[PDB]
Amino acid sequence: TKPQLAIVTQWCEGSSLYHHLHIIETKFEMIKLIDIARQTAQGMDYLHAKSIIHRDLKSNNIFLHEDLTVKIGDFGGSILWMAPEVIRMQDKNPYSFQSDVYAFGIVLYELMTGQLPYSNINNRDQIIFMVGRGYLSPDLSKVRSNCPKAMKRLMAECLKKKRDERPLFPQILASIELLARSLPKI
Amino acid sequence: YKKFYEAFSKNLKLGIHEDSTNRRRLSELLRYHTSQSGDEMTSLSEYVSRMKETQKSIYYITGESKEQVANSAFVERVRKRGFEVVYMTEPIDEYCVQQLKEFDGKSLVSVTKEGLELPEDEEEKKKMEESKAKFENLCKLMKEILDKKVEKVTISNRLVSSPCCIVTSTYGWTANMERIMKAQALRDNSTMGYMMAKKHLEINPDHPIVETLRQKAEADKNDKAVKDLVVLLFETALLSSGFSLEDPQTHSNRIYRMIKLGLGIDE
Amino acid sequence: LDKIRYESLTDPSKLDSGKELKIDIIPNPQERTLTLVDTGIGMTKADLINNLGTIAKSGTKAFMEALQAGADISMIGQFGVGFYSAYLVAEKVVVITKHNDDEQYAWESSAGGSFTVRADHGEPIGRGTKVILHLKEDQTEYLEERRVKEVVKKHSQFIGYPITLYLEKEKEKYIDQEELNKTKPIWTRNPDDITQEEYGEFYKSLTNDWEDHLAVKHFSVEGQLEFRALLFIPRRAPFDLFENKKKKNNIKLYVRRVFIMDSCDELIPEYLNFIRGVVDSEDLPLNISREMLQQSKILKVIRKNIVKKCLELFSELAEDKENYKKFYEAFSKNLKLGIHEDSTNRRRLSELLRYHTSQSGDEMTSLSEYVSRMKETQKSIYYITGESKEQVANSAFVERVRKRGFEVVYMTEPIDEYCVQQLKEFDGKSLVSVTKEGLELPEDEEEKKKMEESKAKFENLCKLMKEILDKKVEKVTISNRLVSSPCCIVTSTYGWTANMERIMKAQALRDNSTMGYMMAKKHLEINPDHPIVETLRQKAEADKNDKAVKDLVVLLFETALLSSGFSLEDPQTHSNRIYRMIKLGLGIDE
Amino acid sequence: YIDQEELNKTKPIWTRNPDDITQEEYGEFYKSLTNDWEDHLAVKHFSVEGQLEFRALLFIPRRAPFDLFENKKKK
Amino acid sequence: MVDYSVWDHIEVSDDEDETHPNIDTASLFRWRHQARVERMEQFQKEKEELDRGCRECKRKVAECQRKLKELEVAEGGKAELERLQAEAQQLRKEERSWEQKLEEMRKKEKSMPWNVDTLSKDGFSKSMVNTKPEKTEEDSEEVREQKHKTFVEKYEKQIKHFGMLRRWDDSQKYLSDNVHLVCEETANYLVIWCIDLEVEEKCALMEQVAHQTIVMQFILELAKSLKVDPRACFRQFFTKIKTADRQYMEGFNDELEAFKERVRGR
Ligand SMILES: Nc1ncnc2c1ncn2[C@@H]1O[C@H](COP(=O)(O)OP(=O)(O)OP(=O)(O)O)[C@@H](O)[C@H]1O
Repeated sequence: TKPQLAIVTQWCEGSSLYHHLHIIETKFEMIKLIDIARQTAQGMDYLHAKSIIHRDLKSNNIFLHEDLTVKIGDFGGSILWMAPEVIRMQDKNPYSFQSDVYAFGIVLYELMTGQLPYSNINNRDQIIFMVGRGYLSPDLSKVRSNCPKAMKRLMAECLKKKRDERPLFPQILASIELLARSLPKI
Repeated sequence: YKKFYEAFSKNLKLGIHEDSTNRRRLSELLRYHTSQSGDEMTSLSEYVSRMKETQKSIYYITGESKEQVANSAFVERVRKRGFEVVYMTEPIDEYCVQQLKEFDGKSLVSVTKEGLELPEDEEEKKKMEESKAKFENLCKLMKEILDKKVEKVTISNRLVSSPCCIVTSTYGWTANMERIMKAQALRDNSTMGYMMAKKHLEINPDHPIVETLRQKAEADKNDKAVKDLVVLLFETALLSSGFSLEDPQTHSNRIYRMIKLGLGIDE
Repeated sequence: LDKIRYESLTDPSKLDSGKELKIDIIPNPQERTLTLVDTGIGMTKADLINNLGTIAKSGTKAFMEALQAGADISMIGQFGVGFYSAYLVAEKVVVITKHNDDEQYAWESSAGGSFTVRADHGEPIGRGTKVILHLKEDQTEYLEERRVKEVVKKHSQFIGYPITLYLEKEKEKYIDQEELNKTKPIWTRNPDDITQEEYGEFYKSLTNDWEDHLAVKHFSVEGQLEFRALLFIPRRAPFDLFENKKKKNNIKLYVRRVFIMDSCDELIPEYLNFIRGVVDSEDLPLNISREMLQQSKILKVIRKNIVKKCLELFSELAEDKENYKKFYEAFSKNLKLGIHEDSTNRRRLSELLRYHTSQSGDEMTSLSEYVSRMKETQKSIYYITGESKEQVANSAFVERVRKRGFEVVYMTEPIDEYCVQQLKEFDGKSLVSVTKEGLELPEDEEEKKKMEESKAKFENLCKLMKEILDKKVEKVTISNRLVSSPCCIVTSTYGWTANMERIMKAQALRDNSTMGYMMAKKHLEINPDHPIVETLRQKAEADKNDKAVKDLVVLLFETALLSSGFSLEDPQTHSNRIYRMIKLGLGIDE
Repeated sequence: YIDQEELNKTKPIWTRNPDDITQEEYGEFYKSLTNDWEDHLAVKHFSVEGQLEFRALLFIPRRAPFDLFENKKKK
Repeated sequence: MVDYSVWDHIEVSDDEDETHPNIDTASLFRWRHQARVERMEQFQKEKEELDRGCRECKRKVAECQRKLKELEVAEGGKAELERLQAEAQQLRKEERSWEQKLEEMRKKEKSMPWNVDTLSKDGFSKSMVNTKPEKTEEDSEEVREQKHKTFVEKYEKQIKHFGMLRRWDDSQKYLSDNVHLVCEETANYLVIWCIDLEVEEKCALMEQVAHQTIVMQFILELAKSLKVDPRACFRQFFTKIKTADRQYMEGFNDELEAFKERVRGR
């Protein structure tokens, strides 16, 4: 004789991005991928402005929450996603913001293409030996058929040779937004 | 309206619960399935323009899935005459129904409660009154054997092709409501446990099984087979009504023993 | 009153006219008057002009500054524009005053641009000040008893002086009802002289309770931010603890014994709302209207301290194992809810959990005791979540682990799955469920070789089961956790378990477009020791595809689905199969 | 030097007469009020010229947000 | 006057009102805590370096004073004396600059602000357990008799004062202090009082007193069903009867009429 009132829930963890793009197919449309890229760029740009370094942003750190909302995390074969300057062993501090930019570019390339980088050679010691004394980067030919061209230029600018010519995050956000509000189909 | 209803259906059903001055003009916007439309949401206003003259109330069922309700034992007779029932498959429907009780000066009665009647001729009513005496001893026999697990075991007209079904009392939580309230967190279950879930039992005098049981039980009163038969019938009927068993292990073992008997292992 | 009290303690001669210290409120609903007689220090003509007739000027600050350096003085007020608030509900204000060494004077104002001060003759007042208000027309609600009682109770109840009323109840007499405040503050006094019963009497008159408390903490910090606290814990959880909606009024906040604001969405977290107390302080950056605190960050700092102290008490309350059963049987959900969402202090909150275990009849144990009595080679804890005490007692998964003398814990509650989803390790050991894709336990090599042979021994019926059941079970494998049951079903690593599905699907307010992605595939395990599987092997080898084999496979899978906590989608077909068998076994042909 | 006058570009629509606005302008205003990649579903625009004066503008999103049934999120 | 300039800088690591829609908190709090600890330890390293340098410099100054005193009697050391003087002057000026940096860095910690463990330090704390014997129930018959006589007499005078009214919130506070005081015996005497009022045939007083009585004995029936005293269960029924639903109201009216008919035939 004293009914009730409905009570809401609290929250629930969503599926990781690595599981989405390596264990299942889960193919979306171009607009959704651009939206996810813009969201992760915005999150990195906010973390950018208080001198906090993420220090690594592996794909399984990225969460696709309920509906579509990207969320970045720190919880934690991973010799692929550190900068070519990380392999060094001098001064014990080769880390700066350009390393996070490079790893964001790696995430973006995987998001556009959908395959693991360096799929030709599978040997961890060989890979690290070649990278630490080489200039070999994943080929840009493996792209989607209807991918834009400015995105390819941004990816080429993501990691050229050195930690001085990488672009800063606000430029990436502005370019991503400009391409986002210009893309009906191509 | 289809696109708007698919996404924001839950907020309307809270208005009938928490608001008390706008129920009349908000009850029109609800849209359910029905037993005549395959994939098309009808409405209560359209439903009231389709019932026969003799009909007097709205019939509804609170279930768990569309397919499970589509062939339930409760709606097996009310659909034979040609009447219409409306499906409600979501917890929020249960939460909202308890407040909405009137529509166009008409009452809503469920098909999963006690005291459900169909206005019809006195011929079949007299026939059922006559048959109400032939199944009198079995009433007290099963009442004793079930040992204060159910309160009343009488005869009534709700089924045509099912030997048993179970229904709840008039005032108290139904089966789906009980499941929903038991499942959730933050229960504060120090109170609710010893208050609700009153139950009754239902039988029909048409299936061969009940007639065979009666003809067997008139001869012997203390046989061992009747206990096994009534226990198995109660377990199966309790299973196929939305409830949850107290211990699945015993039922599973009974099924395994039955199969082993049917395939010859003995011992 | 405090000024005259302090001034008295040098020469009693200042108290030659009036020894008592009191405050009175006289309502009168015939000329609309709300007299507020007291017995303070008094005013002089000049001081009357420079205090009551100058906006933004206070005499309290001057008196405090002019008095030596350090004394037993703590007055309230430094702003100055506080008395004109009486014009909120007023039409005409009169003040009648007398000091010890002057004459009686009267001040009359009408909230305009002038005031009249004159010498007057009338009733001799000893040394106090009368403040007479002539109320307005539409605000004649403050001359009623209940409104005045409530307003005095809410704001000013801990003033250390006897506030009284002179109402007219039933000759019609003259009542002197003094019960306005009769609960003296208790956190100010020393903590070594208060003897329990005083704490209980204070608690019974704080929040409307018919019982006594269960614990008390009386700490205080010092430095720049200093306060005193009197945190409590009750006996029985109120029935509407999680009903929210109503503004929380469990922890207050005072500054010099005057109410300022109450809330517990920032002072304490959401899972510690069963605690009452007082957080009295001395000085803070207050607002112009004393109802809000600038620089809200301060409040957060306070929160930290309280939380720490609270947790300490809990650990101390575990010293005796007789009251802990009473506290843990009423406030168990809050601890797990806090464990779910708290990243700073969770290891300490993970040691207060009590569980049933499969070595103790009806006595709860802890995790530390479980770590104590492990075996040499045992790694990780074994847990299982269910719906009831005895449903989980005798199941199919446990029967092999319990047979080898290991230990398994039981969790029968809805929030336990939420707690387990977060806590993944205790004291360097892992938590592994007994219902997930073949948990591995230490074993002898000979049994491993026998299992290897048996894997090829039943290699054909295993694959023959696949095409009988279409997309449903992912694949079937031989498993070793069963000794007296034919088949079982388990979930996968990355996805919901059975109980998680049951709790989620019964949620009222949540979407429906996220079901498919997160639900996990199910695996079927067949026991190679029950003779039913042997007869199935014989039938499958003899015949490629028979109706009876199909019927047995479907019935077996359905029963296994029933017994593993899952929910069946079409119980009528199962009932029909049972009825078919029952008629096949009891006579009637059709 | 740079000239970024983009501090404000969106004009207040709700002060115009109801019948002099197209759907495209309503959609553009909805775009730069909440960051979304879709248009609206229905719009209402009225006023109360009584003793008290106020005019409102209310929309209906096309797709529900995920966190609209939480505990204490900043509404 | 009224200077609040000191409470104008506070840092809190776990702020729940500063987030971004793309950061899940949790990890952000750990980041902030670790950064604060690292900065604290860096400044502490610098400050301890300066402090121990000043201490060893004072020791070396004392040693140099001793050397000068021993050189007041001896002779020969001039180039070493000049080098020591120049080095000491440069060291003193750079240490003065470092000290200026130090009292600037204190104001810098006033800029990068206070933390939790600098504002206040602990004082005193005590705790009780209250291991009271929560089992106090007298003999049934004796308590019935004594409560009946004394308690029923006094609170029957009180119930005769109350019964002539029909107000609800007044009845709310009356039953509040009653459940503070009264027990089942007062309710039983209320029942017998309603019986004698039925005998006395006072229709309007019957209606009002019967309303109050059925409210109280429905409270009693709920108490019996829950096995909880009516001292503990009054507020929820009050708040559900002041905001009672129409169906609840008509059921209550039906129960009222049924009870009135039952008593009239009793
Ligand atoms: N009843 C009274 N008896 C004596 N002096 C009084 C009385 N009421 C007010 N005063 C005088 O009024 C002056 C302060 O008035 P006002 O209340 O406006 O300022 P305040 O004390 O700073 O404010 P408040 O304490 O209300 O925050 C003081 O000189 C005080 O002595």
